[PDB]
Parts: sequence; structure tokens; C-alpha cells
Amino acid sequence: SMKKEFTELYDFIFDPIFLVRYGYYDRSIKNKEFGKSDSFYFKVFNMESFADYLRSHDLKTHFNGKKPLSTDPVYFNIPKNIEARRQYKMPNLYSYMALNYYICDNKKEFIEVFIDNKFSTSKFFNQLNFDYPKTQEITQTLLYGGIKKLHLDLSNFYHTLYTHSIPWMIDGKSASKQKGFSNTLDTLITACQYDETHGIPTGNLLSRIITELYMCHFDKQMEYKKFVYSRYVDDFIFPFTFENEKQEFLNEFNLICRENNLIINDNKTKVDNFPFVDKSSKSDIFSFFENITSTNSNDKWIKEISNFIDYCVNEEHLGNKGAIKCIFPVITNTLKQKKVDTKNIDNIFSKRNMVTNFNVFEKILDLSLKDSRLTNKFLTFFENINEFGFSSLSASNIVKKYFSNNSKGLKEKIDHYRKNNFNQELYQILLYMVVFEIDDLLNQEELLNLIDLNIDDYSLILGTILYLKNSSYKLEKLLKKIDQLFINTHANYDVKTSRMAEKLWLFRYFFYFLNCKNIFSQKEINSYCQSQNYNSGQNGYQTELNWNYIKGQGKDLRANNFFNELIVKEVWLISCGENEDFKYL
Amino acid sequence: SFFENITSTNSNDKWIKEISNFIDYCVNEEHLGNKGAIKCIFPVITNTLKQKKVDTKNIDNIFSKRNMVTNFNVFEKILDLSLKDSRLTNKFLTFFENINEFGFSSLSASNIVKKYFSNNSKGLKEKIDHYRKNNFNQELYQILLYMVVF
Amino acid sequence: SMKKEFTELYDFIFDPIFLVRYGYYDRSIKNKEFGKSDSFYFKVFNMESFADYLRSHDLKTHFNGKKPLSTDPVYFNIPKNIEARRQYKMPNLYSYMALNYYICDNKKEFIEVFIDNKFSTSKFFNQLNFDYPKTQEITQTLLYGGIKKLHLDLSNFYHTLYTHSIPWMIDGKSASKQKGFSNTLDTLITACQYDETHGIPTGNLLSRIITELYMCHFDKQMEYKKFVYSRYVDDFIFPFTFENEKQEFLNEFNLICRENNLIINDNKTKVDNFPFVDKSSKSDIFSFFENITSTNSNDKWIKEISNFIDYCVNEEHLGNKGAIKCIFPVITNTLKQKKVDTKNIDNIFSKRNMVTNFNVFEKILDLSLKDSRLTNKFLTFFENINEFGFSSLSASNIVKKYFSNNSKGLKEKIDHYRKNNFNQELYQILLYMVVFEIDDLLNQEELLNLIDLNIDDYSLILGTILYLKNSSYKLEKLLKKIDQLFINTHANYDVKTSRMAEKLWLFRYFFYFLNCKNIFSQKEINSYCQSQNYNSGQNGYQTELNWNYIKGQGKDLRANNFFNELIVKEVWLISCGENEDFKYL
Amino acid sequence: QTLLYGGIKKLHLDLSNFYHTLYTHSIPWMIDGKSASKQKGFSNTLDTLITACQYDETHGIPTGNLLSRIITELYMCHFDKQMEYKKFVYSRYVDDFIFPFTFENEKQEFLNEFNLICRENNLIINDNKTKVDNFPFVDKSSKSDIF
Repeated sequence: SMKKEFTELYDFIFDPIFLVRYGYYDRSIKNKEFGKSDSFYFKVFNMESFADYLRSHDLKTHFNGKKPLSTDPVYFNIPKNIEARRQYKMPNLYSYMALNYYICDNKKEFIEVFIDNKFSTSKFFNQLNFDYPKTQEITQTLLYGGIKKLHLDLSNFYHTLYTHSIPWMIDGKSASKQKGFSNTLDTLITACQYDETHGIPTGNLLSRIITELYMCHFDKQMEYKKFVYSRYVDDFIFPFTFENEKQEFLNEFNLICRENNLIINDNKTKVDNFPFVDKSSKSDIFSFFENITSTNSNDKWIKEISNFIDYCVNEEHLGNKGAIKCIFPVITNTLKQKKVDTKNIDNIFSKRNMVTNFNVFEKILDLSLKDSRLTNKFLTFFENINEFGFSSLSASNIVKKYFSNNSKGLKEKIDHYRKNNFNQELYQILLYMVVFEIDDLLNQEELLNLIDLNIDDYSLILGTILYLKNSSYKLEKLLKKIDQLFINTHANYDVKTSRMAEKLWLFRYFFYFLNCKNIFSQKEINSYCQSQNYNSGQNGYQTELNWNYIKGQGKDLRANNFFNELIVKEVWLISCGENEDFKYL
Repeated sequence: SFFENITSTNSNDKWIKEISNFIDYCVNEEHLGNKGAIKCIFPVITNTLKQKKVDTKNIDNIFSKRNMVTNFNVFEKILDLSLKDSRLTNKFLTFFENINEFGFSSLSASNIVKKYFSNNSKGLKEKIDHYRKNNFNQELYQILLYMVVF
Repeated sequence: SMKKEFTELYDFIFDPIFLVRYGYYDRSIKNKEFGKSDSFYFKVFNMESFADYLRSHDLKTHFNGKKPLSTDPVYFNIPKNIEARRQYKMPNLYSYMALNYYICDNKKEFIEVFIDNKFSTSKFFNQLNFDYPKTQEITQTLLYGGIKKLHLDLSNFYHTLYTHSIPWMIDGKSASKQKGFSNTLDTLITACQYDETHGIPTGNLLSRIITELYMCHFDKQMEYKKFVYSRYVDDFIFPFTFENEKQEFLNEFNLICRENNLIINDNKTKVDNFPFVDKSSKSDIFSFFENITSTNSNDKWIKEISNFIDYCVNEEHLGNKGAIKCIFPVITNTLKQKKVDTKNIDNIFSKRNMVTNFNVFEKILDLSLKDSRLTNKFLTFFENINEFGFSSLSASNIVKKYFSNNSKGLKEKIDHYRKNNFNQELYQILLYMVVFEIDDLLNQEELLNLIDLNIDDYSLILGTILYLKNSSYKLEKLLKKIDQLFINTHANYDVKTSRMAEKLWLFRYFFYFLNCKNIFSQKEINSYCQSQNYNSGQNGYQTELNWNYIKGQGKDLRANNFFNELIVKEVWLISCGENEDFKYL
Repeated sequence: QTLLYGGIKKLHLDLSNFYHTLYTHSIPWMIDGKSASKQKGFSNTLDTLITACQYDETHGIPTGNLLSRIITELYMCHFDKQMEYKKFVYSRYVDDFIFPFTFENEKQEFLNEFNLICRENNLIINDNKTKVDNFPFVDKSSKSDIF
């Protein structure tokens, strides 16, 4: 039945190993590409090694402590639109696992609410089968009987939520002015973001699960008042016929929002009158390549792909949300279904027109660079067409030519992104440079300029990879820069604070893991420490660069012990390539 | 030309999805100024099912299938569309007669309409009260006609 | 000089007795009516008695405790516009005095920042001489040299400010991840609002002073980047000539906002191009009555006043902000300057036209009822024209006739306001009923319906006054209702919580003060307690209605002792009229 | 002004071509009730005289004199009688209505009853002049500067 299928879904979801293998980076599992929320390159940043370690070792012995350790997340900033920004907070892995274990032991408090709920089309999290059109069917069924539709949307819901209002929603505000499940969940949520009570750390499955529980108690209240609507996260569609219905709904909705410190985005409040508008229809996009077959010339294929990209950008401009994100999946599916030869795939995507100087892969790459949220979409598309026959060397040469041709614009874009803390836009350029072996856009002293403050952890890792890939460069101008960065970061905390509970936890772990595997040769680190006259000790040189000294510094060493167990057992959080040489093609 | 690239060998789920998308497409077309685009929904669904040579068992499966997880039935969507504009009463009822001859059993359609009316009983009762107070003759006529027929 | 005059202003302002006599209710002192922020009727709600008590007694002996007691403020909701709402939080008097004393002892940390500041036109707080046109002159001087003006506005600045970000602004975010002035000020601010770290308690001078200090450190950062602009609270005007100037300013402004968790209201972001638009010009309003003299007939005066009200409402509609609030002051000033006889004042404002059934005072009253933020404006205007000659009995009869004529609409408005927690709209109607002796709009069981939950403290006090004014009614249907309300309110707190640190502190104090002065006869309270079978004790009947029993209940009695000292010394926070009979005309 | 008291919102309604398209036989329907008209009296004789003034044409009222305005005012005063029996308050000048209200349910109830009366009496609403004024109210027609 409905309840059995929901119970199977939530039994599969509410598993700690699942919530770290796919939960941390907000991936989707299809069996035991629209709603896909994947925002980090799986080939570099994944939790496969950590989840493999978890399957055979229980780490709950590290979270027996009463008070949750307060840690600092990775601050990653992504574009909301062409002008606005959205702030992601990637929690410390220790804090993430604490919250993960707590939610998985208290799964009963989430599942029953999710089961009883009727209004949410987002309580399935784009998992195994409950992909987008099924939630669309649920919305359709919920919208029956209404000649009018009222659209409501909370403004900055994730980023401005008062974290202490979670017990107010779950248990009642009054019962909260007086230990329990909601209070402990609140403490763990704030511990994931350094005791900050402003917002929820966004960008993973646990945050979405907690937000869905919060909004499902919202729905519980609003259905107790005998209302019916469809909600996706914080977007409400309320079907109604009579204006008194809308006014009563708005009154109760406003009371609940005001009581819970929620702000309504009044710019998105609209009423649709029947006949209803439906801008986001994908039928034309999916049927764009119906009248093209594998017997057509490769030039026809190139022209149709270019026209298709232009068509989808126009569709996105015309209000068809998500139409650009459908470009890559349906190009891949068309090439796979139409049975196009591998030599033909290579010819289509590698052909450079002698007179127009036009290459279709370069057009797709430029499209990806126009919106940084298309980074993983582009890279997945490239992996697919690489398996189809498009050689990796030709793609690398095309991307090299693009970067060389647009070097001035790319350098000033990097300067802008680094000045303005545009984290994902910088991450995309450095990720393309790492993946496609771009070894001339930035020289040595520009690469060293990215290892500084206000640079996100993933960008720092990608810059370090770019520095290590170039064997000409000397890793002492790098060790000095990294050590200075580590010292400056620790200078912002109390001296009795463990380093892995601070900012740059992921970049620190990257560096110490690389040091243990001896990509940073111990001889040259020793020479650098001697140059800086670092006092030796029982277990090293007492520098920020020495994990043996760092792992025992601080009054509270729970995160240090956690990450020491990961390092000792050779668990990597950043993939160094299939041959440990930082090559990803 | 909405159903050009669909054939009788396609799965019934594909047929249901295409009919739902087609209804949404026609409502959008009517909204965009294409006068009479909703009134073309029923005739071309009927003509498509007749031309594509879809089996009677398949007709019954398409229009009677109730999705276990989304709780979605396409006949219920068409019925709701008909109830949104009372001028579509005879269009809906003619369409139902056609698909009844095609294989969609009358008992299943009656059960679907029963479920819709039971689910939306509150809204329908207040609509009847509004229509009876305001002398909205055809809107009341449509609801009572559906009650009599089904 | 400039600095000496600013120093005199801030020496006068930063005085605890000043910050309670005018600070608490956000009043303005002219010598030792535009920007006036007065939102509560001075004749009922004032701190004259408390400030008089302070001048002769030092209450700092009550705030020697280390940990600030966390108290619950009075939640008062006022309209932001015809559709939106603004939330006021009137702090507990104990918490208010704690924060007041701390700010006055740390005045040096505010004054130097205010002195050095250049960009703020709001760091004067509409005090002695620094009224609106002088801040306009400051803005004009700051806007020199710019052919273009960029307007920026933070969205929901007071109500969504993260209170822990105050140390980030004042001391630097980095120096805050490590006792000081900023941390203690943060603790006191959160204690004023029951440890809630979401927003600043709005509606008093201390909150405006702290907000100005926060924004003056904002200005300090932005001027260190060599920018020039004019800011009023959170409204920025940035003069510029070249687009690179605007882009650089927007970049740095966005960085500071993002770092400090501040949200920009993108709907109010506009660029004015020269020639500049100036909608808010008051010259026509002030010159409306130039060609009218005291020798004109009273009918001419009535017609001109009516036309003037219509003109000002139109001006407000056309974007002339604050044009309606100028109606009452300039009518009063015109009648005073034109030397109109007192008999003529009475004739103008009391004449009821026999055929049109039109009275100008009724029109002004209806205008006041259209926007509840005009309550105090209307009541001040009525006091002025009452001194000018307009008899109080005639005004009471006119308001009686209006309320009787519109009784149905007013009753359904009261029901709407009470259901939707529209605090100021209800407060205005009950205040008009109390002031003008309206004794028939609500009967006994409707009056008792307002003494319930989700009703603000001032509305509860006004309803109690309306009940006591009617000598026919029995105060046992009132004592039962109040006791039930007190029990229900205390049921939402831990049993070891002192009652004066809870919600409804002001209404509780009102009731106990009234009981000590014997407006509630002790005999009838005793009879009610016996009817409810309340167990007696060493010091009373152990009911919520007995201050002798309540004052010693709770683990922490600092607020109880404070308010006990106020009650014992017969300090009133609600004025009972000049003759202690609740009559205010 | 006195009639518009108590309303934070104003709804403006206007009948379209009221004088020129009025069905003259609907005057007894308004004055006496439509039902009592499917069965000599004052209203019938007034209707006959009105049509005689315009050559037995039953389409409109002869416009441009005081008698036509008096009859139109009587017609609309029976309209007002019905609408006040339903406990409504508004200001009407000829066929221009200003309805003061605060809550949207008030406006919807008023529009429902107003539409029923118009439909029953063959009256057409000028939907191009239907507007809602929100406070602060607009006042374009002010003659102070001219005078």
C-alpha cells in the first residue's frame, strides 16, 4: 500500500551509512536527472572511502560524550540567480556523524510524521523511485477542486530559520518555555555550525530531513485547521474557489508564520486564475531530437545540438525553470538511444570547423561556465560522452584552447570571485583546470595567491592539487603559504581549541592525509621547519604542519581522535585519482 | 499533433503521463489566448485512442488505473478539469461515452467519480450552496447531472 | 563647535532617568511633531512616577547580580502598512533598567563612536534640537558631488538581527570566535527578550541606541574603504557619478552584509538620476491655510479643514511619506496662530450640520481609526483643541454617536483584531472607549472575552479599565477571568519561575497595584478565593491574585523584589486619571 | 463623506449606459417587485407615460430634463431600499456607487447581492470602472488650487 512503500523508503533512507554515503553531498540513489541536488564533483569529493570504513567499524564509541563538540563548517557560497547568492554550510564530519547517529537512533520521531503527512511533495528527497513527476502527480491530486491557486513562499527559509524555534514547531511554543528530543536535536544542529542559532547548515540530506520535519509539523497544524494545499519545501500552492477561503487560509498561515518567526516572501505571492498557466513543461525539450537519426551527417548532428542548447537557454529565459539543466541529460540520452557510433561521437564532439572555428563541446563548456551550478552537470555529461567514444585527449585539448583564448577574462573572473567570496564560481574554474590538465592559465605566484584567507576549503584543495600537479614548482613556497594560512586561521580561536574543530578542517585533513601518504615528502617538510626554526619535540617539529603534534593539542580532543582514526586507517575524503596522481580523465 | 510520437506499443504508464501532460498543455494554451483549446482536449484524446488502435483492456487500464503511491487517476483529472468550467459538462460526458464504448467500464468510472465526490464533499457542498444562492444555473446543473449519471 | 554640541546632546541623553522617562516609550524632549515616535498614550502609559521615584532612590542595588535575569517582554504588534505588520517588544521594566544602567555606565563606548561618525542622520534620536530638517540638511551636505543616487535598505533589520552578531560588528567577527563590553551588552539584550537571539526588542530608546552603535561600526568599516553616503537607520543613499563607483560600493556593502548576516531589501534598491525626484515635500501642507483668517465664517473653516484632510490623504497616497501625520499638528498650529476665539473653536469642532449630518471632529476621528498609528496623534490633537475651547462633553458625545452608528463594523473589527493578534488596532479602539467614556459598544460578556490569551498587556489593562468604569458590573466575573488567565500564563513556565519575569508582567503589576490601592476591594477578592476554595497561608490565600503570596514564589526573586519595591512605595505604571477614577478628559 | 465612514477600502461600481439602455417595463419591477409585476397601478401608468414621451419605445428613459432624473432617482432609491434591507451601506450618485469596506468578505457579499439585483432588473455593470481604493485614498478632483 501507500504506507508500506513509504515505510520501505524511510527504512532505506534512515541509515547512518546511507546518510553519509549519499547524505553528506546531497546525492540521490536510483536503485538499491532533474531534482538531482548534487553540487560537488563525485570524482574528487565523495564519502565512498568513509562509508566503506563505516560498514566494518562502528564509530559510535566517539559520540558517547554528553556535550556535543562545537565545530566550524565549511562555508561554501553558490549563486542563487545572476545577482543573488545562497550560502551552503558543509558541516564538520564529526558533527555530521553525531547528528547522523542521533537522527538514526530517533528515526521513529521522523518516520511517523512523514507517514501521516499528506501535503508535502518533498518528503521523499528525490530518492529511489520518488523522482520529480511522481511528486508532480501528488501535487495534481492535492490541487483538485480549486478554480484558483494561491502561491506562497517563505523568504530565506533555510538561511534565517531561528534554530531554537525547532522545538516550538515540533513540541509547541508554550511547552518550550519550560532534555527532550527536540532540544537535543537543536543542540546538535547548532553544534554543526559552531553554536550559531541563525539558520540550518544547508547542502546535505540531514538538513533537508530536519527542515521537512519542521514543515511537516507546520502542515500538521494547518491541516488541523482543515486546510488542504501542496507544499514543496517552503513553496505552498493553496487551491481555493471563494475569496473567504483564501482570506481564512492567509489569516491562519500568517498566525503560524508570525508565531514561529517565519517571513513570507511577499514578492512571490500570486493567485493563478483558471485556465491555469504552466510555464515549466519539458515536452518540447525531450522531443527536440525526434526527427534526427544516426544516418544523418555529423554536421547535422552538430547543428541540431547547437540549436538545442540555444532552444533550452531560451526556454529557461521564458520561465521554464530547470530547462538548461535538462540539456546535458537529453543530449546523452539521444546519443545513446539513436545508436550513434563511437567514431561518430568523437567526430561530432571533437570536430573543429575550419572556417567558423566552432566546436560544439566548447559551446557546451561555455554554457557550463555561464552558470556555476552546472559544473557537475557538465562533468557528468563529459564522463558519459567519454564512455561513448569522445576521447579524453581531444576534450582536454579543446578545453585548453578555450582557456588560452579566454585567459584574460578568466583571470579577471578569478580575481573577482576571490575578492567577493564567490565560492562556487572559483571552485568551478579550478575544478575544470584540475580535471582537464589546464597547466598554463595561472602561474606559480598566482596559484600561491589562492592559498589565503576567505577561500573555501574545496577551492584551497583544488589550488593545492594544481600546485602539486606541476612538478616544476617547489613545495616550500607552498608549505610556507599553507603554514601561514593555518597559523592565521588558528589565531582566530582560543588557544585551547583543537584544530579539527576549527575552520578549514577539510583542508587540514587533506594536508595531513597527503603528508602520511608521502605526497609531501617528509624530508622537504623537515627542511621547511628547520628554515623556520621550529622547536622539535617528542613527536615532531611542533608546527601546524605536523599531525603528530597537532593531534594532541587542545583541551577537548574528540574531533582530533575521530580524524586521527580516519587518518591512521588511510580513509581519504578527497580522491587523488585512480592512480593517486590527481588525474581524473 | 501532440500525440504524434506515441504508439499503441507504448506502456500504459506512458499513455497516462502523456494524457496528463496534454491536459496541462491545453489549459496553458487556453490561458495564452488560444480560444477553445480546452474544448479540444476530449475530442483529440478520443480520436488518438481510436486511431492508435489501443486495446479495450488497455483503455480500461489507462483510465481506471489508480497509482498506489501518487494516488493519481487520469479520469479523475479529466473530471476535475470538467468541473472547473461548467461549459465542459457535455464535452466530458460525451468523452466518457466514447471511452466507455472503447472499453473503459462504467462501474470503474462510477467508482472513480464516487471517490472524487467523497474526497471533495465539503467543497462541493459549499459550491452547491453558492450556486443555489447566486442563481448560477449551469454550475449547479453540472454537479447534479454528474450525480445523476454516475 | 560640532563636537561640543554633540557632547552636550549625548551627555543629556545618556542618563538613566532620562532613558526611562522618555526612553521606555520612545518619546522626545524638545527643551531641557514629525519624527515623533510616540506610540502609547502618555496620559495612561507613562514613566513619570517611576522616574520621580528614581530621582530620589538609587535602584542599582537590585542589579548587582552577575547573571542577568531572563524576562519576557510585552509583545505589541503594530501595522507596518495596510497589509504588513511590525512587532514591538516592550521589555520588562527590570530588564529595561538593567540594560539602561549598563549602557549609562558604558556611555563612553557609545559616545565616541557617535561623535566620530559622519554618515548617520539618525544618531540624534529626534532629541532636543536635532529634529527632522536638521538631519535633512546633514543628508544634503553628504549628498554633494553625485549626479546619481543609489538607494539601499536592509530588510527587517530590527526584527531579524542576529543578536550574537553585535560583538562581530563592534569588535570584529574574528575577535569574537575567542566577558567584554559587547558580550555583556549582548547578554543583556537577550535577557530583555527571554534569551531569544532573534532581533532587538523594538520600541524604546535603548534599542535605537544599540542599533545606531551597530550601524555606526558598519559605517566605520565602510568609510575605512573610503566611501561616502547618508544613512538613516538602515536606509542608505549613496551619491555617485560613475558606474564603477556604484559597483565597488555594492561589492563592499554586500561583503559586509553577508559577513554580518544582513539581508538587503532588493525591492527598494533604486538609482535616482539627476534631475532628482523629491516626493516628500511638505511646503503645500504647511501653506494650506495661508489665505484663511479668523474673520472668516465658521462654515468656511469647517470646509477648509475637511478639504485639508482630503488633500493630505491624497499627498500620502502620492508618495509624500508622513503627510497624514502632519494633519493634526498644522490644524492645531493654524487655529493657534490665526487667533481663533475659543467659542469659535467649539463651534467649528462641535457643529453638526443639520442636512448633511457632517461633523469635522467625526471626520478626524474616522481618519484616526483608518490607521491605528495615528492614535496618539489624534489624542494629542484632541487635548490641544480641548485647551483651545472645544468642550470635552461635546467631543465625548460626538465619539459616542460615531461608535453607536458604526457599532456593527467596530464589533467585527474587534473580533478580527482579537483573532489575528492585531495588537495596536485593538488597543486604539479600547483606548478611545476608555478616554471618551464609551459605555455601550461592548456589553459585559464581550468585555470579559477580551481578558484571554494572545491579548497584549495594554489591551488587557484597557479592558479591565472599561470593566471597572461600569459600576453596574460585578468584579467576580472579572476576578475569575483574570485568575484563570494568570494560571494559564504561569502554566507555560517552569514552576520555579517568578511571576514578574513571565509574560503579562505589566498587567500583573497593574492588578496588584490596584489591589493595594483598594480599587479591588479586599472583601470581594476574599469572597472569590473562598468560592474557589483557595488554601490560606501565613501571608494570604495562596492564589495568583495575592501579591503577598506571589512575591515570594520562585527560585530567583530579583524581579519580584524590584516590583515589590515599586508596589510598596506606591509607584504606578498605569495612570488611573487625575482623580484615580480612570477618567482622562 | 459621512456615508464613507469606517471603511479602510472603497469599492467603486458604475452601471453602464444606465439611462440609455434601461428597460422601461422594469420600472414596475423595481418599484413594486418583479413578481407582483407578472400580474392599472401607479408604476404601470408612469411606465406608459414615460414610453409615450418617446413614441412607445421601451428602450431607455428620455434624458435631459428634471422629470427623467426624478424617475431615475426613484428607481435607484428602490434599488437602495433593497440593498439596505440586506444591511449594506454605501454612497450613490445616480448610478455611481462607492462602497466602504474593511474585509474582503464584506466586498464579496456586497458584490454578490449587487449582482443579483442588477441581473434581476436587467442592469449591466460597467466592469471597466470597477476599482478598489486602498487607504490612503486618492482624491484627484480637488478644486482648491483653481479657486
